[PDB]
Amino acid sequence: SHRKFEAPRHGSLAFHPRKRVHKVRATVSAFPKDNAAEKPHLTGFLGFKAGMTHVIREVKRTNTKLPKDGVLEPVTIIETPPMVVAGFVGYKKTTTGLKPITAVFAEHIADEFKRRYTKKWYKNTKNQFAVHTEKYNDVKAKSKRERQIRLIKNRCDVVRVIAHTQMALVPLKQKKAEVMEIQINGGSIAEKVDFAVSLLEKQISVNSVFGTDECIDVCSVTKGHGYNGVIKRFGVRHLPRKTHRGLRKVACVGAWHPARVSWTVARAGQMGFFKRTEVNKKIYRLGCGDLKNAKTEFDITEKGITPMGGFPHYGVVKNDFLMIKGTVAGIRRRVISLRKACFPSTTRTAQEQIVLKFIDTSSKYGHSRFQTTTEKKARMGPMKKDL
Amino acid sequence: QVCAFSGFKIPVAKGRKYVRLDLKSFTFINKKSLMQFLRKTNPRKVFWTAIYRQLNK
Amino acid sequence: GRQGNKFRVTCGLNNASTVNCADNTGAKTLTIISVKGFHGRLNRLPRAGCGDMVVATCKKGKPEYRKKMHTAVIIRQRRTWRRKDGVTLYFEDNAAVIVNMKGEMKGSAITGPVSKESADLWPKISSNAPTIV
RNA sequence: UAAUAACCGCAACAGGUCUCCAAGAAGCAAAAUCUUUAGUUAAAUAGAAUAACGCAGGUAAGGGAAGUCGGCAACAUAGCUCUGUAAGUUAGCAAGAAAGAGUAGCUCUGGUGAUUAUCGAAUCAGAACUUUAAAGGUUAGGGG
RNA sequence: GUCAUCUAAUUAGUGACGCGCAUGAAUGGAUCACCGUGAUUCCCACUGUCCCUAUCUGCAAUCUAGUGAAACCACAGUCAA
RNA sequence: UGUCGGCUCUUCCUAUCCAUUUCAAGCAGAAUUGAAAAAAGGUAUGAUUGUUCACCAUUUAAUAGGGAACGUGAGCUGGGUUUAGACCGUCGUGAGACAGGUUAGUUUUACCCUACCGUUUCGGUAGAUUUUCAAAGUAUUUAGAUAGUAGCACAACUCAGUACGAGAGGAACCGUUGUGUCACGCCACUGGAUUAUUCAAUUAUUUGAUCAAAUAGUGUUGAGAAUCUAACACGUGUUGAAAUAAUGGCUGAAAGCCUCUCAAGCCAGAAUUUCGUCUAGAUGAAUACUUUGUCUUUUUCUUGUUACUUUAGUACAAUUGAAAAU
RNA sequence: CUGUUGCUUAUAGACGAUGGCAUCAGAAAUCGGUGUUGUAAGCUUUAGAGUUUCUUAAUCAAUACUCUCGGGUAUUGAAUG
Repeated sequence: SHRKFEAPRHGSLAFHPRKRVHKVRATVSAFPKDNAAEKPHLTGFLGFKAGMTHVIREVKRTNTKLPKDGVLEPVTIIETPPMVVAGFVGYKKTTTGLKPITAVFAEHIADEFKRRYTKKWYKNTKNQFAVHTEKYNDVKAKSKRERQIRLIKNRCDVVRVIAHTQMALVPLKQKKAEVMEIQINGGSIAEKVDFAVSLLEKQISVNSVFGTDECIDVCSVTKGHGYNGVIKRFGVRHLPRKTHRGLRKVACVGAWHPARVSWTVARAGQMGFFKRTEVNKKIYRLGCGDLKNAKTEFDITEKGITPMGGFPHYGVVKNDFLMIKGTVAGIRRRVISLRKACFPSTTRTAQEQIVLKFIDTSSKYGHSRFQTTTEKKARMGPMKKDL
Repeated sequence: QVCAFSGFKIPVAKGRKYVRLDLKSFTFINKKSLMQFLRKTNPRKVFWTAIYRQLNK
Repeated sequence: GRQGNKFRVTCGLNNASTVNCADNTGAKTLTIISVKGFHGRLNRLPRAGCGDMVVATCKKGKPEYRKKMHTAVIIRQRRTWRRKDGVTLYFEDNAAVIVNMKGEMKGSAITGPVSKESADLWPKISSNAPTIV
């Protein structure tokens, strides 16, 4: 027969099967379409999420009914210390997709990049990139490098730089660096390589990749929830109280005669450590140089972005950071792969200037009141301690 | 804004506002202060209040 | 009869949710029946927020108003709702004023405050309000 | 032995099986809850992790039966004192009808007796002052 | 059934009409005050019954050491026509 | 073969109710009416009845019709039907009968194979020799045959009291701004749970009293951080190109004229299809380090792999294989 | 080179898996920062309504100010040294 009353199906079929990922970092599966009539530029970065905080933003839009005072909005603080470029790789378009032709590597490789090639460093002889470094200047092994460059300029269409983070500047306990291939989009392949070769061993900062008021496509791996039922995972209706053998489940898992459970039926499984790529994430503040603090024109108290007591479970943010708009996929300390948007937005919101009237730096535990610990002591006065 | 019961200075975007039927509205800072206000508790007898600390010392 | 774009207000009134009557039309309580402009869903009861025209039946009041279906507008509700400028406010009790489809208010006075969301939506209500919270 | 191991149940079965003796606190109560003399710490095995779906016990914003065959289940009223208590009626009842007020702590005062001032009993009433404004830990009517 | 009433809405309830397929007088007819772990309807209070599900505890479930059965079983076990 | 209905959930058909694109009207506007492409999306809340059905009160853009053993009972419920108690009405002399009525009436097992959702462990892809090379092992960065697919809809301002029309009445394209729901998240702000038996208070019993606790399987109450979470907070899915379907057309024969073509060649046109983007993904690629430089088989060491060890045996550089297009 | 094992391991988790570190490891306290509750225990303010007395003082006395923005707790899935 026909279902008595029609309803929207629960859950999404574009994500089935729901297989949890293995590597914590989420590989970006596509880069913005190459434009051949501009100066070569990096199209991505890699930052570690720290937490969230709320801001009061002045509205700079036209023909809107939002209050002139401000709009309270949530932001996300993604700490991005500068990365180090450690080579580049040239791809070629064949009848079976891209095919990595060669890969040129720099001379001096940090110990945070060598660790990625081993599974037990404390017992490993740590001889990675040793023969490559020791014979770097030899004439035989210098012509090979010059040969690789001429191969890429002739038989390649895509050039990417193998950039890795620096793990000594983040409060994470991890030591090995996270490696990302950031494509270069710009002029012809002759000048892409000349740009890629110019970047070797040279740190790249986020302001050289992104710009102010730029929307980005963050790609990351969501929170881990483990085995979960049908009510949490898909969202089906919980059965009445009278039910025998329990309530929180799907009742009918298929009609009789197909004689098989469909792939579309809501089933128990593992919701959790998935990979999701959101789009159109507006950047509010670019914490580079002058804007590395949390002060504004309206509120001129000199305070760092770290709330009183530090970001929970994370620590203290002291290096370059972003201010994404809203919630990005993944809990604190996750490795977030930012990316320049593949489909740039033309809405009047995406073209709006971001003017911030206030950024909350009060503590994130309990119902905290003060903003800086140098103003809690002034309002509360002298305690019995220290007196 | 200033909390009705506790007398503390409310931050921005924090607290809940209660509007009575007699056109008077109050803004609080937490549910701890709102709950004690709905039970007619006198802030002049509650020690941690900013109102109590202003009265003495 | 509404004049403008309502924002998002967390609806706290359901079907068969008695509200008071801030009007002076000799009606006391109006139990909500439906909500005008409610895009429904399976097994979902109609929800009324602040500034939402409803359809309510009078179960207590004067005889010419009792046992009939009217059209009302919610002026204050007890469910906390957040304004766009980061204000979190709630009232003391639910209430609603009897209007018609054109928005012409049937009564002539309103007792107690009126929420801002339900004042700019219907300009015929803001004039009668003592205050607009 | 006279039983959550000696009896009858296929057994060291949460079932069944007639009696005598009986401490304190608290209350109207051999009620619920805690302890003294007495008995026992073993009575179809335990450790780790703290997923789903469960059995048992709970709580919740705003609305309050719109859920459903049906207020099923759950929630709510609950002790005592005072005031008050309808229709109907076999004149007995309905009636704890419905409804409303009080209840704590500390310091005091008075009333209720025996022997010719002393001595003994928990019981009722009243007055100040203080607080977190008081039967509600347990027991404990939903009403029309 | 029809007509009033109950509700916004009543195959339900109550009160009336009675050519009653097929009621009717110890196969008892009418009448109920009290009483009932009896049957039915509507109000007040109350609430996760529901909007709409969230979360907490014990025992399990999962893994492990020791011990360790039963129902069932032609041969067995991917689909379309 | 557990025989009605309902709750829950998935999918399929189009004989389409709404949204998209088009023709016709006795289409001036608004409303409506007939038909064509099209099944990717959506199709409600309640009173009475066990009801499917029905009839009413609302709401929405619409509240369309159907199948899957009259989908779905080791998924549930047991309202009816459909055993055993009892009552009434008619029939029967009597036991008793009644698709007539009323009330009360036990819903068993999955630990098996497969299916589906998740999760591991071992194996693995055959033609490469510019030593600046080639192959195997370990690891990282990538690649993407295939499978899925995601965004829809409404409302308000302007257009505009304009076009139309005598008047009554009365739209639309671009643009701006919000809402609802679906999907993916997320913990700052707001709300909820809370055995941090956290801090405080307090009822009964016991430590001679104070302090400090304990017991009532968590005594109870108030506040309550962390974490979890919101249908209760808040963000993203306004995102581009090409080709199409019904239809409207261009040049144009057949058939000196006419015709969009049951002709050759083209253009515009859908919520459509395909790239783009999102998720899972097999054979692969590059680089780093260890080796190997023709070769495998059997025993054997390791948690396991490669290199490695012994006795053997086997060939030793030199004539092959490309026009494209019609 | 990989695996086991260890940190009663986390950004993961039913078990495997996955992620980090493995002597510059790791853990434990302590001191700060940040939170939750509401002024700790000892004695004093004839505070204190009254009773009792020596016989014209002390005793007992709910509550209550001073020391007290005090004490207690604070990663257990919080952040420094």
